[PDB]
Amino acid sequence: TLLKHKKITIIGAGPVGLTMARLLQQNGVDITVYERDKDQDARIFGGTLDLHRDSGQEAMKRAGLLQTYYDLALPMGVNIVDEKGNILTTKNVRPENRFDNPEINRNDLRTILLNSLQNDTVIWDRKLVTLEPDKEKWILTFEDKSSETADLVIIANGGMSKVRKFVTDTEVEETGTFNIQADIHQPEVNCPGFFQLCNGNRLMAAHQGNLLFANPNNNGALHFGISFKTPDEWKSKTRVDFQDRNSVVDFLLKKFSDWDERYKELIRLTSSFVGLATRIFPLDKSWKSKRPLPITMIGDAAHLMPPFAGQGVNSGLMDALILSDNLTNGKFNSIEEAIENYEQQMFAYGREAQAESIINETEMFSLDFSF
Ligand SMILES: Cc1cc2nc3c(=O)[nH]c(=O)nc-3n(C[C@H](O)[C@H](O)[C@H](O)COP(=O)(O)OP(=O)(O)OC[C@H]3O[C@@H](n4cnc5c(N)ncnc54)[C@H](O)[C@@H]3O)c2cc1C
Repeated sequence: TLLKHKKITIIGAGPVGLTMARLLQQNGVDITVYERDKDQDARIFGGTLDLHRDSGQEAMKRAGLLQTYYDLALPMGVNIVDEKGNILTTKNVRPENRFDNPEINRNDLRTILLNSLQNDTVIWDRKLVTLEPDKEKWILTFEDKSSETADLVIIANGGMSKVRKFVTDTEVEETGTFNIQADIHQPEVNCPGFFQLCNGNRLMAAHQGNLLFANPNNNGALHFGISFKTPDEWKSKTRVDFQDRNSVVDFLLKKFSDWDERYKELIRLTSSFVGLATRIFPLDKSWKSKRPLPITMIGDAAHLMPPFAGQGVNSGLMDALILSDNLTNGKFNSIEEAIENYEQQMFAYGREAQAESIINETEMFSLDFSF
């Protein structure tokens, strides 16, 4: 009854926003999702996601999508490999644990979520630019100069959201590490040396402060990421131009001088690199207790943190579960109280996850680290 005759708008059709949409809409709420991506066919760059039983999988179950997730997810082994290609540990998958946290492609996840929504729930090509309250409703203005209205706004548009003002003025901060990601499509053909070294398992390696993570089978592509402490020179002078492949390759081949040729080949064979400083949206300061209209935040928009904890999507999916529950479970007598309780709970597990992620980051990039 809280949401009677209420138009709810979710900003962002990432995993968290689509899951929030589903959890509300299945209860007959009036939901719209605004997504900047041009259309549903847009390729989502990055690695695979794994849903944990007590958070992400619980959200999928509550949404009716757990078996669909299992159908499309792949259980993956993991090898810890030294810089010379020697496997130090092979942690293959046990049929016992195949459903513990199988890896799902990000586009596959978006599709099962989209398929669970009514048609035309997501409005594509809508990059929200301004969000200001008018009367008792929010005014949403998009890059394409269109405008829309809503009674409640849930911000789920990622860690770099520019529309957080009415919730908090806290700013994103860099943590001191940097990540470079890329894909090699059809790796069996195009990087056979490294693909064979992976041996059908995810690969992790750490050397001289440089971490390499790779997944040889993300829907026909090998995805890899190289992470390190941000060079201090970058702080003032830019040394690597991430629009110039050859600039990136020259830097990485320098860093990877001591590594086996199969790793150097992987770098030489990548057509395009994506470089990003690790960031956090810290939960140190409380959010604003006075807001002009109902608004809150979920996912990375709420608690962006370094991904080396394996945290990330599962916290966001718990946000959607708790916020959706609060809004539909009859326990609260206003939207504001339902939101405030959600934020209370999220700050709790969010602060915990952020603290673990910073510890792990400090440990993983120390020169003594060994997995
Ligand atoms: C290098 C790296 C590796 C990671 N690895 C993992 C991992 O292994 N496991 C894990 O669980 N997590 C991982 N994470 C984190 C995980 O990807 C995020 O937690 C997760 O994607 C957050 O989902 P979200 O829906 O909050 O935001 P996002 O996935 O960022 O989705 C936000 C959506 O909003 C859209 N959007 C943005 N701005 C606007 C706008 N103005 N208007 C409209 N729409 C907009 C975006 O296009 C996008 O669709 C990793 C993160 C990084 C950076």
